[PDB]
Amino acid sequence: SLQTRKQREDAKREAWKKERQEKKALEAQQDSVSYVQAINALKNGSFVLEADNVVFRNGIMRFVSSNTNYVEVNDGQGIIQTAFTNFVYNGGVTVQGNVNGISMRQDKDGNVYYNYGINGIAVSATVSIVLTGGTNQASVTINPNFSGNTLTMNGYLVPYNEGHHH
Amino acid sequence: EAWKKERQEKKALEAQQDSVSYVQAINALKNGSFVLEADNVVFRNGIMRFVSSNTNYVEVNDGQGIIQTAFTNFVYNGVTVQGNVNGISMRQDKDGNVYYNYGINGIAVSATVSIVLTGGTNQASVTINPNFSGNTLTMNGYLVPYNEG
Repeated sequence: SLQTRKQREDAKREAWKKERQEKKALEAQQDSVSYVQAINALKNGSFVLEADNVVFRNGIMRFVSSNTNYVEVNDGQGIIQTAFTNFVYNGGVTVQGNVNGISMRQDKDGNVYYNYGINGIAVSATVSIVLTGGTNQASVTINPNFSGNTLTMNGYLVPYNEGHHH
Repeated sequence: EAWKKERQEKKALEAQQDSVSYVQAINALKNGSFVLEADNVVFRNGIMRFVSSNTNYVEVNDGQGIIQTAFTNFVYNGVTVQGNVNGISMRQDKDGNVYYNYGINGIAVSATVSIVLTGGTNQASVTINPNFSGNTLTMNGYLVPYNEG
């Protein structure tokens, strides 16, 4: 009937907007899992931010591969790797060295503010990470040689993993 | 040599699509008819959040503009800013990056907007200053012609 034909669309509206839109409450729990993993990675000082995009001080943003743009802290040692030269968009720099001056703060919404310095051979930097609460989505701002905030990496904060990483 | 030579060719095909998208972006900004669909949003307090491009965007068409975001008062923890587009500046640097600025004047609401388009691509960053507050919000994503998005 016409009646059964329309009853099998109105029950489909109660299924498409319920089961296939349950990937918002489940994705929230997934983001919660990644959050706790990011918190614990920061606490244990063994983490990497895998950059999805990079924003320069001239306002340029570029989407990016996380294999060649990352920020890593592991075993008291820290790496800043980017594919740009002096943190300008227009083979870059590897700021590797000792991690010092670590502070970790948390707001009322569980957003985490993780700050530290890197003592390198050629260049030094202060690093500022903001982790979004209930997610592993994080922003890393890098200030090289006290010159000013120059480069921001936006991406995913994960535990350091001998496997994936390098 | 085996795997890492075919992957270099598929990079160059993407680098040709990027250049095509750049000309389309540049014409869209010039015509005052464009949309930037946000992939992620960066807030004043340094929070960034990856978002859906249908609930976070900027569009300008036919002398009118809208800023739509899912976040109340432009803070992470949903505003609509609609109005008339005025004071347009469009400049290019030597590397071909485009700097597109304008204001939005609406009903008891205003915003200034700064767009940086990355040369050779359609990747762009849009920075929003609502009601002279400096409670800034930046949207990062892709800038397309208004009818394409």
